Amino acid sequence: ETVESCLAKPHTENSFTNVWKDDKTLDRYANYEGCLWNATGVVVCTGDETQCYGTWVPIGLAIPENAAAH
Repeated sequence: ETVESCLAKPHTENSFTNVWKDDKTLDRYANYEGCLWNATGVVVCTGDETQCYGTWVPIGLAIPENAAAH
């Protein structure tokens, strides 16, 4: 994936369902097939928080945190 475009995205303003949370990445993240957003705190969650919306800053193609796996 083009991490440049995945980041050129609107930056968070969006959402995703079936969201997950990596203890490695250390944060909330939504696998947008090819893209990976990241939720912080204020994130509307429903269904045990499996689906949510709010700000999902873009950072990985589909799993890496914001530090870029450093």
